[PDB]
Amino acid sequence: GAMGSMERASLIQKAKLAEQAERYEDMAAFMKGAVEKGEELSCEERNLLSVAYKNVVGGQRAAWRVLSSIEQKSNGPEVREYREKVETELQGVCDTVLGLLDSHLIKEAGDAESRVFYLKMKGDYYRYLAEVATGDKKRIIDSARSAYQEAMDISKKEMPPTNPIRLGLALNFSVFHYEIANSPEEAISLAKTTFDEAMADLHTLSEDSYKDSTLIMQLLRDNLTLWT
Amino acid sequence: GAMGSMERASLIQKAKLAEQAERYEDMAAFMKGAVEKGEELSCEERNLLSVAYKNVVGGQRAAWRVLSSIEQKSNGPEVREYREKVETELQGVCDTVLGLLDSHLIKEAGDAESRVFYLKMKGDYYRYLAEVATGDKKRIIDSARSAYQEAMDISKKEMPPTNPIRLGLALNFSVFHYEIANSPEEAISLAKTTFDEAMADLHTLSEDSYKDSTLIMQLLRDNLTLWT
Amino acid sequence: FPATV
Amino acid sequence: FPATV
Ligand SMILES: N=C(N)c1cc(-c2ccccc2)c(CNC(=O)c2ccc3cc[nH]c3c2)s1
Ligand SMILES: N=C(N)c1cc(-c2ccccc2)c(CNC(=O)c2ccc3cc[nH]c3c2)s1
Ligand SMILES: N=C(N)c1cc(-c2ccccc2)c(CNC(=O)c2ccc3cc[nH]c3c2)s1
Ligand SMILES: N=C(N)c1cc(-c2ccccc2)c(CNC(=O)c2ccc3cc[nH]c3c2)s1
Ligand SMILES: [Cl-]
Ligand SMILES: [Cl-]
Ligand SMILES: [Mg+2]
Ligand SMILES: [Mg+2]
Ligand SMILES: [Mg+2]
Ligand SMILES: [Mg+2]
Ligand SMILES: [Mg+2]
Ligand SMILES: [Mg+2]
Repeated sequence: GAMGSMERASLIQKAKLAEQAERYEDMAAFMKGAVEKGEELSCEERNLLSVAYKNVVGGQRAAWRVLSSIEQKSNGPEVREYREKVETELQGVCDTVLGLLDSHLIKEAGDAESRVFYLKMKGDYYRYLAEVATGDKKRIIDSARSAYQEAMDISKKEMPPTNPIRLGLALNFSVFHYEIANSPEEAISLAKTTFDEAMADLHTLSEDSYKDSTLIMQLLRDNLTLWT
Repeated sequence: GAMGSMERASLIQKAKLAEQAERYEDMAAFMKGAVEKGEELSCEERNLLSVAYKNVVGGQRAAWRVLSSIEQKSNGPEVREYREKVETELQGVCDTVLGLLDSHLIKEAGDAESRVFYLKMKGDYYRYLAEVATGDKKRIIDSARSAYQEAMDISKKEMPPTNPIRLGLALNFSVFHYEIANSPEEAISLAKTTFDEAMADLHTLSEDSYKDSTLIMQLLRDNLTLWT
Repeated sequence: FPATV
Repeated sequence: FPATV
């Protein structure tokens, strides 16, 4: 760990600065270092970890999609080689995040809020691996589904339907169903049920909670509009 | 050179793919490898080199500005340390580009078109170093000015006033005067003279040349509007 | 592409 | 910031 010599608090502070500078690779390295200190992460710290790696892998996914499309049309070795290079780097980032979750964020997350957060992340990074997998692929897909479903089960027992982690989990699991599992009806049913159950609970929310929940509800609606 | 084993043509092709994927760090590494093959660069290849490093260093500059502003307001060691980290990486990229120009793009550029292109780049990367330098700074600034001015002298002898390399050189040298040399009147005078001389030569241009030249002329006008 | 968070 | 190319 190249971050092993830096104080945990300094790593968190620098992750926040990297975010403001849109330096997401740095942000992810700082947050990896913070995780490797071995202590549990607070809610803010989990959000910092998630934002950093989401942005890094999101850039890799966007690039992979551009290159894959070019490769498909072309069907020399260069396009394949370069797509493979990006793919391998993306898989490396996913393996790194899954490694952090397995060593040892998930096992040490006692609270439902933390366990759901990390199981959602596990589903997300298996989903990103599944996007680029080509057969191996089945095991990755089933692994994503199992992580998402365990998170769903916990979230339903322990969180209200407006909780933003529960909502984002359902949003992402719905996308998994649509784009990975080739189960669009499951995707649509989950987004709709999630939206309707949250709508019925908005009356319980303060102004701040209402803003969080309705933001994600709009994303659910956006996806349903795309899919129907 | 980690790119030493890849064919020159494959490096160029992959630089073009990286550009389409907005993978500018990769693009710059591919173009560095191409330069290190030791052959002169064509116009398209010079443009690929320039675009790649402009984007890489542009991102670093934007981040450095965010961090410097935070550092200034705060006036622990973390903000300074992280600004210093970004600064050192930016200086490393500038040193890499200046190294390519000195070994041996400039000395082997016989044509005016190529020599002007590389001298402009030399001015640009000394300008980026000057943005972060703090005293050393004087030598960097004078070095940028000398490179820009030599490029200007050649461009005036050998290129028409609508030539897009000549126009972009003047645009950037004008910015150098305004933001680095604290010589706003020189900056404004150069942008205006450059714009007016190009305007008077537009009548000689084909439709394609007219599009190139007027694009940069609009940037000259944009800067003049900012400065007056 | 669809929204995820 | 001003335009450069
Ligand atoms: N630095 C950051 N990026 C965050 C810090 C905290 C935080 C800070 C202090 C205490 C607890 C958590 C975050 C959680 N908050 C959010 O508002 C949020 C809002 C909107 C969206 C849309 C997609 N995802 C979202 C997350 S994000
Ligand atoms: N129980 C709750 N409803 C929350 C408790 C805390 C909290 C916990 C400890 C300290 C401070 C705050 C929350 C902070 N917000 C988030 O994490 C968050 C995450 C994602 C999104 C997307 C849209 N909005 C979002 C908000 S939400
Ligand atoms: N791959 C690329 N990025 C380029 C390939 C070539 C090229 C391709 C074939 C032969 C010669 C040169 C380039 C030069 N052309 C441009 O049009 C250009 C246009 C507009 C702007 C605005 C700021 N800079 C600009 C450059 S850019
Ligand atoms: N003599 C000329 N006027 C040109 C000859 C060639 C050329 C030379 C060899 C092969 C193919 C083309 C040109 C290709 N365009 C550029 O390099 C260029 C660069 C920057 C900008 C910014 C806006 N437009 C731009 C165009 S311009
Ligand atoms: Cl490659
Ligand atoms: Cl640092
Ligand atoms: Mg300590
Ligand atoms: Mg592969
Ligand atoms: Mg615990
Ligand atoms: Mg060869
Ligand atoms: Mg320094
Ligand atoms: Mg020569």
